[PDB]
Amino acid sequence: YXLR
Amino acid sequence: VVGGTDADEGEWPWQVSLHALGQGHICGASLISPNWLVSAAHCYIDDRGFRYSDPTQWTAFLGLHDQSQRSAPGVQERRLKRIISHPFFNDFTFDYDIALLELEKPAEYSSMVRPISLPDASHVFPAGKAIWVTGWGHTQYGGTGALILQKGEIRVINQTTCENLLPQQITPRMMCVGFLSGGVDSCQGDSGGPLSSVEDGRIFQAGVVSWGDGCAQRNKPGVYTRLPLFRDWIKENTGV
Ligand SMILES: [Cl-]
Repeated sequence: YXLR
Repeated sequence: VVGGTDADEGEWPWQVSLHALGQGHICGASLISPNWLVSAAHCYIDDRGFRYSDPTQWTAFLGLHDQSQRSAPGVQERRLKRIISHPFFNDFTFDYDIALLELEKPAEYSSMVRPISLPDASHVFPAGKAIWVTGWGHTQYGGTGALILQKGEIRVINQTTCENLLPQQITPRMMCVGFLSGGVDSCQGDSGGPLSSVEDGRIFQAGVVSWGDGCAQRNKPGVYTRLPLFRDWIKENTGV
């Protein structure tokens, strides 16, 4: 989903 | 750490500070043996401009209390020989957010440098239990780090509650710890540091600072990598  | 207080000298002697070349403190870690640290895999992922994955670009400070006093008595500075990131670490979801860091030369235990005990694979930290987080992270979301190591007491959150507060973001490797009313939480720069469970006079590492939705917000407790599940992986990869 986009944690970086 | 948001909502915490200054730690006493020597109070968390397993807490380590990891500095990246030319940047100062980036992440925490914990001392588990003379040669090995536990930290968070996501701290060791490259970006443009810096290879955080390169072990040679890190310096670990053991026995540190104040970031402005890194040459104080009792501080041991070490380079890293290698970084073992968990094989299943996923950098888009932060599942399996744990890494093992090998020091180039062993630490010497002292009044300021001591290991924390690992939990065995059967160890449970039940929902409701009060435990501690420590670090040099920001003391407010979007703020600046603390010079003096901070500590805060927080509570383990039920896993179903955790899943529902952060939907589609929680895996079984993660645990929410904090308060549903916010106020006390870890924050940016605490990543990779330990949860310390003080429970007789024994202290166990419960988990690793990983991520959160902002910091100290209500219904958004911090998220930590659970540690018992990794006991055998640690043993196999480090001997510890
Ligand atoms: Cl309480």
